[PDB]
Amino acid sequence: TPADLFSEDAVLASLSFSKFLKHAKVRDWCAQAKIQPSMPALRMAYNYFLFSKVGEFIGSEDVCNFFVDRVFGGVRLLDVASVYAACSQMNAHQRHHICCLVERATSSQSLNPVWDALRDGIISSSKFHWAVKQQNKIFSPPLAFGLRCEEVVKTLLATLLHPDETNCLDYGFMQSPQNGIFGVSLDFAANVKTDTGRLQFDPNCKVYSIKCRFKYTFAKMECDPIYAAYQRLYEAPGKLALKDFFYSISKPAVEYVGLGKLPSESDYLVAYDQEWEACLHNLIRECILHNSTTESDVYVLTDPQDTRGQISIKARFKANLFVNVRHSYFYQVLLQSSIVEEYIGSPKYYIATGFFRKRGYQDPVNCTIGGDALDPHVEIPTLLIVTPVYFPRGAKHRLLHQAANFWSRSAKDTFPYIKWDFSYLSAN
RNA sequence: UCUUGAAGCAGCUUCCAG
Repeated sequence: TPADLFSEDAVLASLSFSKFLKHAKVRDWCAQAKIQPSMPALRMAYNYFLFSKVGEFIGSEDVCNFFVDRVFGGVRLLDVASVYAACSQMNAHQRHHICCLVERATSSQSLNPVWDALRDGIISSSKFHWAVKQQNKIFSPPLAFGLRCEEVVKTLLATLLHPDETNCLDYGFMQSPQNGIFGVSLDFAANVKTDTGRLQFDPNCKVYSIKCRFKYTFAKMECDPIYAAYQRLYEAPGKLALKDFFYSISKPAVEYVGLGKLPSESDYLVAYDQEWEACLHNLIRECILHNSTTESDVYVLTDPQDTRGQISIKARFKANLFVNVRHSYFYQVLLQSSIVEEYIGSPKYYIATGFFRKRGYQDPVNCTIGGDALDPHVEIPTLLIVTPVYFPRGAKHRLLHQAANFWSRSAKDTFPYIKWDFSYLSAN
């Protein structure tokens, strides 16, 4: 059914910013000579019509209450023109407040179809690398990672790394209040504070990017090459034991780089030290300089077959493994770091990677990750590698610019009728 | 039917060769 956001009444995902901009009423509005739509003003306007329809259904009508009782001055504005004019008059504290309400309204990581309509027309953390590469879209007119990976590694971080600090597992969609052309979601964040007032980001916190490599998913069999390397690591955890574990497969997660000699889009980890030898250019060089100092944190998890189901840190050590600044993950965490900074006005960012093993017949049915239980269908976690990510300001600014120009070019090509005013956007 | 090329959201997936 044709989902109309200007009406008075799956199909919830078809309430896009693309559908809003392509709509006849908006098309007739842009047709006037005086009309020069700016960003984030049009995005903020779209956010009203989206929540005037979805808001009542999804329970909380807080987004529209702020828009009407503080942005429209009690008036329940109905037409595009009035809503845009009121939205263009919004101050930064007001745009930020709407963005937070939207984030709390979409606090269900990836189960609401609102999330689907919200992502469209925005450069998301995942999609960021593609946008900076300038490759083809932004405007478009399964759980084999959520349950199987994210959940497991999240619980691992929640109960083993930060079981003392107050943490937040599920974050909503964080649209950029400064531009409205960027939007991220946080996998996990630890040591967070709450107002009165909802959640608030503190520069003394750690934001995690939960990703995991099932390349190393081995089976407890004498023959198995990965299992052989893991056993050596389990009863002797160290820098050298990790090297055997990583080079136990044909396409490894670690890569050797000469004198900062440039890596490849192979994987997320990279090592510059001798012991790991196995067999825009300038922007890459600037990033390598910043990431080659802080070591990766490696967690060897206890075997539930040996520790009566209780998975905990058997041993923890440091590895000279750094983030691949060419790989997607770096750019994904870059965009996320940029929006966190915006919602503030710094937190430490990391890539938490899980390493597993197949569940055997002799493995306990009921397993516990510190305090909370593990699903009997999912694979057993054996290792956790926490990699710090550092972003040089100059490089971060240069990249966000390239992506913004790509958004500017695509939005002007996809929507020819809209007399876009990117002079207002030029600030961010 | 597998491993070595390449390509994209994590494993798979999409085009090959031998």
